[PDB]
Amino acid sequence: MENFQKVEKIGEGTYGVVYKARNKLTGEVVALKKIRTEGVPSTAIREISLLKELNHPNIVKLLDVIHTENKLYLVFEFLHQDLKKFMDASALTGIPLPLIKSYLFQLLQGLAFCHSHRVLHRDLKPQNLLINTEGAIKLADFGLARAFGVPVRTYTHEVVTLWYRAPEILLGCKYYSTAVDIWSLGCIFAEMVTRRALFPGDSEIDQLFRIFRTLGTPDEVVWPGVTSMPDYKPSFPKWARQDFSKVVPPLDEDGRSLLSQMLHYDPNKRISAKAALAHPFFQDVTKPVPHLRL
Ligand SMILES: NC(=O)c1cc([N+](=O)[O-])c(N2CCC(N)CC2)cc1NCc1cnc(N)nc1
Repeated sequence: MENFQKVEKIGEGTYGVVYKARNKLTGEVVALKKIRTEGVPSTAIREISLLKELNHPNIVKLLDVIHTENKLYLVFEFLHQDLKKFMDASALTGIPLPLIKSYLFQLLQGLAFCHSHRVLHRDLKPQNLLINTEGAIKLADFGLARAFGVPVRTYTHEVVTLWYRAPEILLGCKYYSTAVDIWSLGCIFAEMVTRRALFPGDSEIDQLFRIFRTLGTPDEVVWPGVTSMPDYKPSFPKWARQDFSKVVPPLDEDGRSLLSQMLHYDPNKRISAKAALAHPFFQDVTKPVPHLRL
């Protein structure tokens, strides 16, 4: 990559290292990602290349896909900060509600766009939601989970987080619907409000039981077909459902209503991104600018 001048390391992703770099010919500043492999499957190349046309203001733009010397490089639009770092930096006082609302509204717009084109993300987390000084937030890595799969550990052996994984995935479902992304965004929404992760599991069963302890152990009444799922066991403990007023205080009733619909157990009934954009919670939405010291 002598076409790019490395400025500095941004971090370590799931599949490889990420660098901030400058296009020596156009002066463009970008994010360069190296991806895991005896030559890279051809099926993955075709799938990823189609993503170059999935353009929207709330989706991080894929500039180029380069396969050479059996290595894979993805060139992306560059943004200065990610939501995980912003949340940590905002721990003492918390992110103001008008900004939490603006970010959720924008994220739902990005999901509605991708979902209308039959593309899901499958592994949303604060670390892949990027922000700028203008008040915008964008979703990164849409479509990569399908092409490469989601591993148990990263290329550096770090544990891939389970905190935002939908229950149907944990129970062994073979086919994923767009509902899996709505679940993840709901968990992220709750974390911005309370300043603590909603379901911080440290194993697949710990993650599932934390969900059950808060929302109640699911049954055929709320989730038709749950007892027939691949990893369901009749021996699961039976916990009672808790009140949202206790789960996400001090969020108002419009906010609690919307979150409850984003965390519905049955994937077929969970609210869609398009329907969520019309929820009363967004009646007074605005576009504030965050305080960023770069
Ligand atoms: N497209 C991008 O500009 C971008 C891409 C990735 N990525 O390709 O993953 C990324 N992460 C790397 C792996 C980390 N575990 C999570 C965040 C961060 C980005 N930008 C925000 C940012 C810029 N600079 C610094 N120092 N920190 C954050």
